[PDB]
Amino acid sequence: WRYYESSLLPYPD
Amino acid sequence: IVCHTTATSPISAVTCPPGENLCYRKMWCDVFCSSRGKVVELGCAATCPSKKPYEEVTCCSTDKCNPHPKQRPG
Repeated sequence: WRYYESSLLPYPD
Repeated sequence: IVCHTTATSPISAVTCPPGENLCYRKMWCDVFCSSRGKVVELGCAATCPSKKPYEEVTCCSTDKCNPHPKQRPG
């Protein structure tokens, strides 16, 4: 997974 | 030192290996920067990751000093 500054929830990949 | 890590889901805190007395936060843009903001990486370090042209790096030395932008330190 990968995190972005916009959410504490991780995105796929 | 204890640092936030993006290796887990949800983001949690880990005790860094001996000799690694810094926490770090690395951020950079990928294709989704415009909508999701920058990619966020959090971890442990002995030496602060070198500053790269199109990358932002923050390194600190107190427990959980490297939170995800959406969280407060400590």
